[PDB]
Amino acid sequence: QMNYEEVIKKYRGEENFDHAAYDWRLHSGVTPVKDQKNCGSCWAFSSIGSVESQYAIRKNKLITLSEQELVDCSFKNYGCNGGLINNAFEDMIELGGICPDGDYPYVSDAPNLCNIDRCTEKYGIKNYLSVPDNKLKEALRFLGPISISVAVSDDFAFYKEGIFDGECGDQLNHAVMLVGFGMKEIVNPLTKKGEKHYYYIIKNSWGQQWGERGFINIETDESGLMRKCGLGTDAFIPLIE
Repeated sequence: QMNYEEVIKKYRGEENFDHAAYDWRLHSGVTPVKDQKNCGSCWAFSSIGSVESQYAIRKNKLITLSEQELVDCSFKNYGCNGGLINNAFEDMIELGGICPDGDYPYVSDAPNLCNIDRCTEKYGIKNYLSVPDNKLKEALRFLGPISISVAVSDDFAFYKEGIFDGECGDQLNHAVMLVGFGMKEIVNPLTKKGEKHYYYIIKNSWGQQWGERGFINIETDESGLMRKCGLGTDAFIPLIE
C-alpha cells in the first residue's frame, strides 16, 4: 500500500551491500519462532512476525504480539480458515494495534471471541509497503524481515536442516517470513572442488522443533531472483515509522 522505490531510498540511498548474506536473526531483528499448531493461521503469524521485527529493529524493542487477536478480529480474513498478509496489516491498522502475545495468548483452533480490550498497550503499524517480486534481498537488507507467501510441498514439512530445494507445492499455500539470506560454500559431490550455494532464510510458524530451530533455508542465487516455491510472490513488510 505504498511505493517501494520511494521508501527504499529513505533507508538505503547509495549504500552498496553484500548480496551473499545478511541475517536479521543475529542482529536483533527476529523475535522467536512460534507455533500455529493445528489452526490455519500462518497469515496471522507471518504478518505479526514481520511487525515484531520492525519493533525489534526500528523502535529497538522486543515485543511479541497476539496472533490470536488477529485470528479473532481480522475480519478481512477467515481466522483458522486462512487469510491474506496485506489483509492482516489492513485489519491491524483498522484495529489500531494488537495486544501483546502475553495479554492475549494464542489458543489455535479453539473457538474464541474477539476481545480488543484484553489489554491496554496496543502495538500497531503506521502503514505497510509491498516489496517487488525481485529486489527482495534489497528490501530484506534495509527494511527488515518480510512477510511472504510460498507453495509448500509435502516434503517441505520433512525438512530437518540444510538448504531445502526439493519439490514445491501447487500454488501459493502458506505465509512465512523472510529474515535474511546467506551462502554456504560447499565442495562438490560431483567431482571438482569449490562452489557457492546461496539461500534465503525463512522463519516458519511450526514451532522450534521444526527445521533449524523453526527456520528453513531455501535455495536461491546471488541475485536473489531465484524464488523457489514462489517465495515472496506476495511480499510485504509493515512500517511502524
